[PDB]
Amino acid sequence: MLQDLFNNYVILVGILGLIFLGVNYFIVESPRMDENNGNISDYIEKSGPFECGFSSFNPIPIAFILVALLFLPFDLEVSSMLPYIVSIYSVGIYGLIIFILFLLILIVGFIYEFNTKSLSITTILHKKNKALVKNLY
Amino acid sequence: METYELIDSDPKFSRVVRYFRPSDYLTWALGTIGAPGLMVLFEKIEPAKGNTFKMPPPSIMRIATTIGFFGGFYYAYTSSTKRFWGYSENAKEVAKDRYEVKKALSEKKSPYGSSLLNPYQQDMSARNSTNSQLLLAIFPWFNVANHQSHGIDLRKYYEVRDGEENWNFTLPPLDQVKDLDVAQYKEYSNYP
Amino acid sequence: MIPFEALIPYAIMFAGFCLGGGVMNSAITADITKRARGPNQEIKRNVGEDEGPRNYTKPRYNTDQWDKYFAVRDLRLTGSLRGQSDNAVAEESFKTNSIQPYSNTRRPWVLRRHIIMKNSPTKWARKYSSRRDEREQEIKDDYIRGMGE
Amino acid sequence: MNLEILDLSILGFYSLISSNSFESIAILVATIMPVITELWYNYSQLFALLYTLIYVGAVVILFVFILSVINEKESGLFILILVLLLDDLDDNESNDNDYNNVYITDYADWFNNYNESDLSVIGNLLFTEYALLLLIISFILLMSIIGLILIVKKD
Amino acid sequence: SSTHTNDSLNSSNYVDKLKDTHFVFENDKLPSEIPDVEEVGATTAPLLSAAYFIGAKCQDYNDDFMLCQKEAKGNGPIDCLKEGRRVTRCASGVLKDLNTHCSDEFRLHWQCLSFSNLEYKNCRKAESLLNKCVFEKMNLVKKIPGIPEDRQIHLKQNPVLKPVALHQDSEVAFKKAQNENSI
Amino acid sequence: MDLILLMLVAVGLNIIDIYIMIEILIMGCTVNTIYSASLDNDMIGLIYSLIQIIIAGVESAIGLSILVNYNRIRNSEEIE
Amino acid sequence: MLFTSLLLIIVYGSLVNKSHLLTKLINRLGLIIIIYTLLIHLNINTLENLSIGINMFNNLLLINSFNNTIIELILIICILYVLLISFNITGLSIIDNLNYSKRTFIVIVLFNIIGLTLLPLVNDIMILFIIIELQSYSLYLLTAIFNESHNSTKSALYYFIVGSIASFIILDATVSIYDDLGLTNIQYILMYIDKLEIFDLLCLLFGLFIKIGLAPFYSYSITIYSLSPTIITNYISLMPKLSILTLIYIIMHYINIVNNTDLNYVISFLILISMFIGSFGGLNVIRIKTLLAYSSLLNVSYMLLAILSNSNESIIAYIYYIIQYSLTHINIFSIILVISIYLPIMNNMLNVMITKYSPIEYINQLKNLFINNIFIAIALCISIFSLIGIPPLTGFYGKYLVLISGLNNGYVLLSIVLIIASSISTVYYATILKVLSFDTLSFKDIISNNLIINTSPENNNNEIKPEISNVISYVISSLTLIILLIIIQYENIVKGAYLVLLYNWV
Ligand SMILES: CCCCCCCCCCCCCCCCCC(=O)OC[C@H](COP(=O)(O)OCCN)OC(=O)CCCCCCCCCCCCCCCCC
Ligand SMILES: CCCCCCCCCCCC(=O)OC[C@H](COP(=O)(O)OCC[N+](C)(C)C)OC(=O)CCCCCCCCCCC
Repeated sequence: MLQDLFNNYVILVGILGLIFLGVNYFIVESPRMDENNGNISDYIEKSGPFECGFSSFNPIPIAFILVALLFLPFDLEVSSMLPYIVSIYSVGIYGLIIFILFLLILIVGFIYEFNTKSLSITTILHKKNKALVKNLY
Repeated sequence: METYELIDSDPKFSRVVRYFRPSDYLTWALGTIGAPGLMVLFEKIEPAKGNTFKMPPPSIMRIATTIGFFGGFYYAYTSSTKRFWGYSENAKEVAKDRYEVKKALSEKKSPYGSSLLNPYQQDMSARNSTNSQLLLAIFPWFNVANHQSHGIDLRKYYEVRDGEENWNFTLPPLDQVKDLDVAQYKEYSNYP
Repeated sequence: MIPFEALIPYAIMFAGFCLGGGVMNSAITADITKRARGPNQEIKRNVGEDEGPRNYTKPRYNTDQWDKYFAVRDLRLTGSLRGQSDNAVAEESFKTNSIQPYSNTRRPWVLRRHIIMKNSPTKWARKYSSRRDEREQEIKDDYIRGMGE
Repeated sequence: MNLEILDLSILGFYSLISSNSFESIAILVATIMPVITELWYNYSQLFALLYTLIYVGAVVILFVFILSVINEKESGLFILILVLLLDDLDDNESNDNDYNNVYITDYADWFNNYNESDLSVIGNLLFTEYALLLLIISFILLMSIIGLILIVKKD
Repeated sequence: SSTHTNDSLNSSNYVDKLKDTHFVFENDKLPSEIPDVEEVGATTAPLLSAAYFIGAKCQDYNDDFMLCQKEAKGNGPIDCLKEGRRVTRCASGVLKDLNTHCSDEFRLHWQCLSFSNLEYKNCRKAESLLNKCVFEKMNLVKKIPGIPEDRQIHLKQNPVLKPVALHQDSEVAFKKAQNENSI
Repeated sequence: MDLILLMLVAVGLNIIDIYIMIEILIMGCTVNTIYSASLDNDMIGLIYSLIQIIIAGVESAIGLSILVNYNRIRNSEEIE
Repeated sequence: MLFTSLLLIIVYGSLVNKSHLLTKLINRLGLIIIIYTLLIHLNINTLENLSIGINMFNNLLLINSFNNTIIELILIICILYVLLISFNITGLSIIDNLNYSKRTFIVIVLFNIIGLTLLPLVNDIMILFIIIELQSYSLYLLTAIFNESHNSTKSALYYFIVGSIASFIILDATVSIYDDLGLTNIQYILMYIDKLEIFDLLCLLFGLFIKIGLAPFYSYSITIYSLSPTIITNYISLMPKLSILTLIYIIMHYINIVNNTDLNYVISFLILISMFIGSFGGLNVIRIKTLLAYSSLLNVSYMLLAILSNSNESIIAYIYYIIQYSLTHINIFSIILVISIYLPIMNNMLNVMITKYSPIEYINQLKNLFINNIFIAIALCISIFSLIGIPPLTGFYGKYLVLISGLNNGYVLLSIVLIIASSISTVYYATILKVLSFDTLSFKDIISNNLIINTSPENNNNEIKPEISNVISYVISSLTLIILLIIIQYENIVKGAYLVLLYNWV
């Protein structure tokens, strides 16, 4: 299988990257031509954040962290299913039973993280209600 | 060194269960009721909280029975396996094994059973499950395949021992036994 | 009430796929066929008067290792990687043009130039310790030391 | 002009001067890409794509995920080029000169009429021959799922 | 399978640059002690078209050529040089026959293979004509070992997987035989 | 050159920079295995490389989890 | 039985409600699982049959009578450790409830026992790397099981980084071996044991030397052991050495086939250096766990001399030493988990901050234990006297047997240094005995009611109220008399070690 046609494509796309950047740099009118008030550098008002107009100045939930952390074990489970795809016929029943076992052990992990509700954001800080109880004497 | 006759170097899972002695079932029963008892015995030894005996909650006793249900079976499975390997008393199983094989060869069926697994898959399966009971205390692995690498010579099932000729079984030459390595590579030398 | 003004962009996107596909199907087929006509440029371009209808060769996909051996074998017979020929006897140049590629077996550049990847307990001993290389050099020396017998 | 050398010299230049964690994560991506590209050509196209799918797609974007969580706060040109030049001189990883100067070939043969990809053979052996290696791996993956939750989960 | 190797042509010229591949020729012919043979000159498509007729005609020599390789015990290339020429001569015999008996039936079929990605499933109409012609004029038949006669794939009247695009020369030649022969 | 331990100059001054150096170090081991396996036409070396890539991923996840909890442990006032 | 029950415990623990009683009851389910594992193991595995060595699972795992000895030992020591987390170590709810605050504690321990028991059996470089990670990953999780603790998490971060570098060195040695030979199975490598670079197996050892805390790598182990909770340090400072030292012994068995002297000199350089640091290091220390970390390094140095010598007497020296040292280690740490009830309470100067993770942290917190509990003080005295090497305790026979193996192989220099290093280390074992008893007669009649044990409620005032729980007391007493009275059955035990073979045969 030849890939010299593919190589020229990758090279052209690499050339297309330089063209997109520089075409802006050669077609925009000179700062003097428009208003001359300054370049992007000195014009710090124009080169700044957007805060809807008013100038101002990540303790993320642990549930978000466990979403990203648990992505890695579940990704290596999916990527290790790749060898079974292109060899499903020649491993027969034996490799099919092994594959199912390879999935059951990982599912017991899915059960564990489903019961603990690890991914739920939860609301421990707020949403409290109480019963007004009179304390007659 | 207590050595006996090697019935099967890799006994099949279904065979190992069918060869349980009554005492093996007792060990499986004892293991099943031992684990819930061991939880109770600990509480009698020492209460988990407080200073007085308190029966553990029924939920713990159900999970305890399951854990002791596998452990009892594993102990039963390994003890039954030693007989096949020859490490234990296997005179009773040897006659029982010989009756089945001599019957099997007689019907021209394979002693080992027909197999979905091709030649490489049969031999590969044997490698995984041979001597796998030594680590059966760590993780399970059973011979559930009808392979042919059992560490025996099928010639030894032709000679008649004491109390066997009365069976009057006729054994054909192995070359005519269905699903054996000595009866498959007749057309091509690499295809069965 | 079907809006045709709304479907104008789709008819242009339909032409976008057709433009790319129409070119690829025809240009690649024509190039493969032309190079499968003969071993020189004065044959590939011209069509003879006594030649019959032209049989185009479509591009090949889903190949394996035999198609890399078949391609070079076809190259040595016709001058093209997908040439056509069904002569029961090959040319006498077929027996003296086998291409056997010789290439080096050195480790990747990153494995031996990265500021971090090259540092390792055993990679230093390969690079700075003579213990391994002096032992192996003995076997090379004893090759020529045994030609006397 | 083996341009793969110039990519690493730039990479080796920025590894000596990186200050924050943005550049440190950049050295990771700037190292896999030469690893992937030098595997795509030459040695193994299958493991170039496995690296992209498993390293870049899975373990690299996790680094930048936690860098946004952790924090973002806070040499001389002569010594660097002197060090890089000194690092550049001796690049022979092995000292078997004949093994590095003499080329070799292999001879193909037609005995293998059942031609299938490497990933076909790897699956053929991993799911049959070394099914213990495959099963322990799912066991190591299982421990991580439990291991991540016990380390990080608060309550 | 498009794995890089050290034994044939690789995917791209960038592989060659990394490996520093030299494509080396050897002008030296074989020594006169080995009697010469006329190498087969057919390309990929004609061989795949006539493969089952080479199997039908050279079956004894192919088996004997391989049995020499099995029993040479690693010295196969050197100790089977004489048995390897019978196979080359036998296969040249078949291609020479197809050129002098079924030239148009043969060419039509392997033009179809060169038109349909060298796949047998796409060229059944041309292939059926070639098999019928070869049988009457050389007695060779196509047989796929290991299955009953009634269940061979190339005789399947209604295949599940069929070519997407038709070969014009195949469809035209087929219906002509539906008049010449199906009387 | 590396016998003076130059690679210590190339590792940044954060705990996350150490984690990356461990990955780049192990990456060299896998690339070495892929190199040998392809030359020998041996798929057993490719099985090893596949295991090394999968095992090197699990090592990253555990290390980051420890680092993440290490970070929030300081920022654990949460008395708002 | 271990693996199957682990899945049941994983699922069941994630179902039932988070509580201490249920967490403590699940810890008693694991104590059964480990017990069940030992009964099934001993049933099928026998010394008489495993003598030849048996390949399992496509030759990936090879088991013989030397490995089989340690698997049973590992299972035994894991029972004595689980007894701590499964029962009361003090009985005071404040101190003890730490052991029951984590539900995955027993699960991670069960993960490690699978990792520990399979490591000595490995027979393939592909499975060597996988198994060593299974053990290594389980230790990092156990070190960080108390995720609220700042010191515990800081230690697991230090542990993970050092182990990651250690595992990379191990992985790189195997890759280099595969580069030279192209073979993965260890038995196939033995066919080329004369044709490969024997120093690439030494690079493998340098990775395993980091994981056992051997100098110059000793720095991290001392820091880690002095920061983790005493219940955690009781496990991570002993178990890895049980399974790695067995593996190191086997790798050295194969190495001595070619009998390369340069390999032995480098290892002797590390053994010699470690004895120096293991002895002189502990002289100036205040923390008890830092003291037992230097003590651990010295004993590992002794056990490597038996490994390095690697003769027929080296099997006996190693097999005996690894058993007696484990029981001594369990006995000492079990006592330190108990005698925390006698600590005084303030009603000041030096502002010593104590936490519930290490209630006993300084050596002078052992003060006057001869007064508060004389019987347990002698048990700690007997245990320390074994570490010193005073006969006829278990500790003497370990050093005596190690010396036989060392001198029989010509390691004269190392034998003398170990006898110098033993005496230097006696200084800081004697300090523990000085603190235990020497100020008895001045404090004999003192008015003590501010001890931690005096905050225990009075139940009835008529029934007898024992101060220490039942199970922990029986373990301490049993292991103290076994240490003390080994002379009675020593001859049978040693003759029971002559039979443990590693391809000796005939
Ligand atoms: C298609 C091209 C994509 C790359 C475009 C950027 C190219 C610029 C050169 C950087 C890439 C070289 C590879 C080595 C990494 C070096 C990263 C670094 O040190 O910082 C570079 C960038 C600019 O900062 P600089 O002034 O150069 O350094 C001092 C700043 N305090 O500091 C920054 O972080 C600014 C944002 C740059 C983010 C780049 C992300 C890392 C690169 C990944 C994409 C390219 C992958 C590597 C390919 C080449 C490998 C040699
Ligand atoms: C075939 C022989 C089997 C013998 C029995 C073995 C199991 C022990 C349980 C007995 C019942 C029980 O626990 O009874 C309870 C007693 C007494 O407890 P206490 O301290 O007075 O607590 C206070 C009791 N109140 C509540 C009445 C006040 O506990 C014991 O004496 C425990 C003895 C230690 C265990 C011995 C095992 C030795 C292991 C040796 C192998 C290495």
